[PDB]
Amino acid sequence: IDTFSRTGPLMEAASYPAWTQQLIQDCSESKRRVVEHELYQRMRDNKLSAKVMRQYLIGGWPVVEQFALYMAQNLTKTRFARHPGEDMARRWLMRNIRVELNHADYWVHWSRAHGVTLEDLQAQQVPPELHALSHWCWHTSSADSLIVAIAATNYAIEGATGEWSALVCSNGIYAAAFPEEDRKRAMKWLKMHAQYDDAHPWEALEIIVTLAGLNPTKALQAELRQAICKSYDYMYLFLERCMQQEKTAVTRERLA
Amino acid sequence: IDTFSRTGPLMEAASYPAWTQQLIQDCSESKRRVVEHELYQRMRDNKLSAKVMRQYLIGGWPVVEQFALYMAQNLTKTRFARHPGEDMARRWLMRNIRVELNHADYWVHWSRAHGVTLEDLQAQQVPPELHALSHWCWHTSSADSLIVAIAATNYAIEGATGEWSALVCSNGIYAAAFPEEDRKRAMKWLKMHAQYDDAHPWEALEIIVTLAGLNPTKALQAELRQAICKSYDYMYLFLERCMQQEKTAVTRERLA
Ligand SMILES: [Fe+3]
Ligand SMILES: [Fe+3]
Repeated sequence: IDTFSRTGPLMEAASYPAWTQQLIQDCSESKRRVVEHELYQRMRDNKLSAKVMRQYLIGGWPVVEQFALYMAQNLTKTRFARHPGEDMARRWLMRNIRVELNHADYWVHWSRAHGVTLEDLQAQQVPPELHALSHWCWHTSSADSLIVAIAATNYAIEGATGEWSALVCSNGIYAAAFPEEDRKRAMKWLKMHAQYDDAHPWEALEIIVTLAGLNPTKALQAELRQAICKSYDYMYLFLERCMQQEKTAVTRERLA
Repeated sequence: IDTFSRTGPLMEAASYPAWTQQLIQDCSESKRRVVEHELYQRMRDNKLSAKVMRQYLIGGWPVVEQFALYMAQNLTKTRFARHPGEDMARRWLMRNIRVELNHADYWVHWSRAHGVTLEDLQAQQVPPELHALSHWCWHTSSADSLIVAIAATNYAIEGATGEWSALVCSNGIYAAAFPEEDRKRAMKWLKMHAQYDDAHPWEALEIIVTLAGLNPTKALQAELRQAICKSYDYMYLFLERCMQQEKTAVTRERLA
């Protein structure tokens, strides 16, 4: 039968099959170097240059803006009661498209708190390293099977985002640095992803496991692993590019 | 500027521009012959043959099943803050995809109350006249602009469905004919579309008007009119085919 039904708690890796725990293990270094990135330890501490913060906010906009579109494209692949896990996916995507309703507006507000306008977001004047993640996300959402594109997006990106957003919010410095009257509106995107988002990536994982079952082929497993690590590696490419600019910007001002 | 902002109540035609009132007028006969169809006056009265009810339920399944997919495909066309009406559309589609969450399950339950199984729904053994509407809906959702495909679906179909569902429920006969213990579950799809759905088609219309503005080209107007009437005409083709079978089925039993 090969059919998966979770018994243990949603949030624990041990509630899933061995192949799923292996997938988590094989992806863990790719994830760690994003979710512990120096860029985020700096952001947490209010250290980032104006130039880099602006690049970060412009750069990350398209994935945010397009996020419910990735989901829409995956929902479009589904057919009612056709395969195990496919109904769960369809329902989940229908619920979670709505959960994204205001998230783009919250990014616009975060951005504005750093002097980045809607016009600047739309203009997308940032280096190409910063756009690669959105292109990959559209590509897999458009062309890959649902299970792979959900893994790339709702598992990989959302999971990483919950963790880096929490790191940014973890010691109160970044938030206290905003004036009080501006803070709630500026911090809203981060608080929504740092606090409220815990179960989401695990719900996506459970769907992916239900789709794949207890014994997926090695090839399917490799496809999931590669798609997940692609998402993490594009986040890492974006962060590395930002830090190279940070190092330049800060150096110029030390020497001046 | 050409920009539309509604002042009057949502539900009244007079709250919209002249071209929109004209569009309603030009489509009204196409709509009437669906929403007043003899098939529905019969269904209201519990008159339909078993054969036709079964064809109706199998036949109407794909549009129901696929409905949130049509919306998904239109959401995929949208871009944030790019054109007047486009944000309204994006938000609306994000909210309304969730509203459809259980509607397919409710159709499956309605169907089962008439002895039609999930297997029968999936098998789609009905005449080709009954499938044309789903093909058109996918086609416009896949290939036409958002404004046209929303008009074809969320305006035309949902509006017609609110009215025919209300006619079916309007005198209590159809519902009282179900045994009491089965009735709630059997009637749920109909009650959700006959009662709760009033504002939806008018919300879709308002979006379409905001997108088109106060002065759309004649060509855009004709495109909307043709797409709306295509949806109504495919509903009519489906109903006419059902009634031809009804007339045969009932005649055979009168003569026997
Ligand atoms: Fe979000
Ligand atoms: Fe519905």
